[PDB]
Amino acid sequence: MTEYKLVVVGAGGVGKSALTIQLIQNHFVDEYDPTIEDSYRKQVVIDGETCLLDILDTTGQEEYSAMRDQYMRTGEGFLCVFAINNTKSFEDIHQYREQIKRVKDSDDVPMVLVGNKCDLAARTVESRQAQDLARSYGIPYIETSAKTRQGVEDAFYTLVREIRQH
Ligand SMILES: Nc1nc2c(ncn2[C@@H]2O[C@H](COP(=O)(O)OP(=O)(O)NP(=O)(O)O)[C@@H](O)[C@H]2O)c(=O)[nH]1
Ligand SMILES: [Mg+2]
Repeated sequence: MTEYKLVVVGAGGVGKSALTIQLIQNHFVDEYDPTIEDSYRKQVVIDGETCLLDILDTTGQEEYSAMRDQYMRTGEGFLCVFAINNTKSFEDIHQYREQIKRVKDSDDVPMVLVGNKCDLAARTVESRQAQDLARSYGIPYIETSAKTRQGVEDAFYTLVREIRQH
């Protein structure tokens, strides 16, 4: 069947795993559990199409920046995740976007900019400036909460549709 190779990238602790685990396992992991590299394959139906989501849940640890190239080449679509209460993770987005572009020899890679943790009231990244960023990349901006599940399916399914339109 059609498979979509999705990759979730971003600074440590933004909720990359929490987002993936909500989507695949319908619950919120509220605990400390840094990722090395986890893969999730799940058969779903999206807009009537039987397909396989092949999701790579990556690490934010900057020491492994050199090992990102290999999985970025293979990924068809990318969630670039920051947390709306972590300004540094939003500044870090640019470095992820640029490495993906460099490694993919592409400046129109399927990609969604994801503002996660939108359940938290203590926001430090205004939605408008994240939206301004996504507009300058030419990609959708979606806010999510892995805790409440708000926007989660939206972010992943939009990414799949970005791949279908590429
Ligand atoms: N309130 C709230 N907390 C969240 C949300 N997503 C993740 N968290 C919490 O934030 C922490 C980090 O989440 P995690 O998913 O492990 O982050 P990560 O980006 O995978 N980290 P790593 O890069 O090390 O693998 C955890 O305590 C998690 O429960 C969210 O949407 N809302
Ligand atoms: Mg993780």
